[PDB]
Amino acid sequence: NSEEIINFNCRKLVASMPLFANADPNFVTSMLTKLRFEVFQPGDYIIREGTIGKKMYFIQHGVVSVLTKGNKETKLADGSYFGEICLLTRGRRTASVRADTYCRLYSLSVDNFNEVLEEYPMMRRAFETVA
Repeated sequence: NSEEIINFNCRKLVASMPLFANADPNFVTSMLTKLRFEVFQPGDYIIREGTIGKKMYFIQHGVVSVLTKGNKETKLADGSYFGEICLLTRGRRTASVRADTYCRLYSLSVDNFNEVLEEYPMMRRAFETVA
């Protein structure tokens, strides 16, 4: 996995997720400082089906294609994100995603959230509910 530095004004990108929007600015900031910048090229896979899911990607730019087991394929572009199912399923994800064009993503992980969202008991109580 890549761990490059991130661009400015990524707060809104992270807060694009309803959960992270409900999360306090203090936690979002922490996510940003732990935010991993990953670059991907056409044909590259980001998440594969049957692998342990525990991360989410926000799309800075480019086009990706998400395919879910037994479900209609959906494509995403600049300003979108994926990994909702990845986080939802704590075990092996039943979906995959690959890049259709040159793209760049912002990566957050549950391991990071164990430092962010489990930073305060007040958010630990909620995190226990979060899948």
